[PDB]
Amino acid sequence: FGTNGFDIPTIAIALLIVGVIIGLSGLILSIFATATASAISNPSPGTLAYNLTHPLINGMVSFFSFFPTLYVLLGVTGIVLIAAGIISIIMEKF
Amino acid sequence: FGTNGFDIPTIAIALLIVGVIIGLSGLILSIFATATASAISNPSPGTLAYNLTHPLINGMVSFFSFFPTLYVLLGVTGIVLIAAGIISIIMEKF
Amino acid sequence: FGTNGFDIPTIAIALLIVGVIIGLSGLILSIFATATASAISNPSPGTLAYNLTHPLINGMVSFFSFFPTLYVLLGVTGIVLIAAGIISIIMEKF
Amino acid sequence: FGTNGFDIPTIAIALLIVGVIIGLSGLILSIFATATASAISNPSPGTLAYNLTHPLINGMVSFFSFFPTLYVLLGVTGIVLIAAGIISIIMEKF
Amino acid sequence: FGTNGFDIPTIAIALLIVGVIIGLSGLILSIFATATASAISNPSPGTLAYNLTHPLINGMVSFFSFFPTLYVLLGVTGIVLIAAGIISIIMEKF
Amino acid sequence: FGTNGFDIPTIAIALLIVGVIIGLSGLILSIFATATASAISNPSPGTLAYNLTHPLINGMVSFFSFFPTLYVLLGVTGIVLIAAGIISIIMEKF
Amino acid sequence: FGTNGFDIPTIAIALLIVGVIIGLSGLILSIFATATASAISNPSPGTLAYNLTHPLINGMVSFFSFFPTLYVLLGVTGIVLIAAGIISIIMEKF
Repeated sequence: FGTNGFDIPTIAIALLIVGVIIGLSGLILSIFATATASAISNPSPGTLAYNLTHPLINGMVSFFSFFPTLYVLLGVTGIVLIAAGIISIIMEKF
Repeated sequence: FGTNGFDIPTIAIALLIVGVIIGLSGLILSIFATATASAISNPSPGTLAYNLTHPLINGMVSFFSFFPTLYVLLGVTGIVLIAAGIISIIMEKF
Repeated sequence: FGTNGFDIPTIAIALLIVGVIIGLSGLILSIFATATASAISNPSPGTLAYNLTHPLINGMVSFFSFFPTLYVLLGVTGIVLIAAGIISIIMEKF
Repeated sequence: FGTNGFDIPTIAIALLIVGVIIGLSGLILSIFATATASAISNPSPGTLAYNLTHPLINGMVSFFSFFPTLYVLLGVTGIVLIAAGIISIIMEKF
Repeated sequence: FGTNGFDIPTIAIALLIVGVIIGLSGLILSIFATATASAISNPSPGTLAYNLTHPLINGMVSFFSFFPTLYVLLGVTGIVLIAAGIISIIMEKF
Repeated sequence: FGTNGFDIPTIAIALLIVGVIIGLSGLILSIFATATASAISNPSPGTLAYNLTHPLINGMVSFFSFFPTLYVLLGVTGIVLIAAGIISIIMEKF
Repeated sequence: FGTNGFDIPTIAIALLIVGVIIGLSGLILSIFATATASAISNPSPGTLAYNLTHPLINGMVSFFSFFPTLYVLLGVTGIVLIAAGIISIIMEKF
């Protein structure tokens, strides 16, 4: 069901794949992050270990705040692909 | 039953395929998402794990809100295909 | 699901990998730094050992303060990659 | 009764096997865990043996709380397999 | 009685086989589950054995609740097979 | 019941094995640690034997506090394995 | 009366054998246990012999409470065997 490489079943299967992979990503990362939170302690506000450890957790927080927009762009990509498929169909189907 | 590659039985079979695949997609994703929801807990509003985990679930929500329009476009594609078939029939059938 | 090398599943898997690796980095470094903090003592403010040891801990502090911006840039890189993928799709998909 | 490797009798037999194995797993683990609970005592809240033993039982509890989601995913897998079988039948049966 | 591989007697025999296998599955699993229920006891709501054992029975319950939809899909498969047979007959019988 | 090496019965048997081994580990270590606690005495807070013995018990305590996170990671590993199996099934089952 | 190794007379004879052996087991064990009960006395609740002897009778009680489920599983096995025989008959008898 298509013209050259645009196959609606193929597209649906691909969407299947990305959705399940993303669900698993969220699952694994949340579970692992829970363990991370459990492991690290809070030594003191101003002792040596604080100086040694604080920037690391800051970098953690930063990267994880970067994740959402990555996901948003990844989602946006599919609309572009489906649109290109539609236009390619229209161009030479007539 | 057609002219070159437009076969009404073929079209019906293809519609069959996309419909069943989409039903299965919804089924699997809903079932898996239920497990995801069960797995992740709500630690606290402001502790370390919250900072570590909140953006992930935000990205989850965003992508899943992106799904519907993808499905709508996928559905729209078939009307275009059937239309092109009709026009191609008309062009050289007379 | 892509054109030449841009595969949304591949991208999601890669994000998976970087996230888990970074979580483990934070975990290991925090745990090891706790041991470092435990090991070194505070001899005195002005004796020989102080002269011998203070610059080392200063260098420690400096490098660990350098980490966060490294992480921020690493996070920024992915948006660039996804953007290039989008543009490459658009260029020849039409 | 099938096309290439999808055999409904084979599937039913496989389900048989997983179900009985899982029942036996629950049986054996529960019985053994009862013996474990009987064996270990509660020395005191703060003596040496408490320091020596508490983290072990904590790890026990953690792993056993990890079991349920493992089982849930294992169960989910079969729906995926049956779905793939259905789709494979449909693809070339017509 | 057929064209290439679609034989109504063969189909009836296959249905025979799946039905009897499924009946036996239900029989064996119910009988074994009765023994499982008899074996495991209820120690206490909050003691060590409870922590040690509860997630296992939870996983049991989950998987067994997953069974029904597996059976439903397995049943659905046969209608698809018979339909494909009918269509294949019609295609080249005329 | 699988595609290449992913076998649900095999997975269940493996889970069986890890669970029983971990239960036995907890059992043996707790029993042995009880004997350790019984054997060592508390000489005095400041005599020679105290200087000679205290760091050893400190190292004991440290390592045993390290155990729990080891167990947590070990548990996390299985979810990853089952996920990879699911994705591998999905990739070429369609 | 069978196909390859499934012989209803053979099965009946085997059932004969297991039943009589189990009856004799119960007989001998009950008779011997009566003698055991007669032999051992009850010295006192707290004297030396009590410390020396109580765990032994506890182990006796435990093992004998383990017997019933062993018997139940042994009984379950025969239904499985007869079922496999039925299915094997059906498979190639047609």
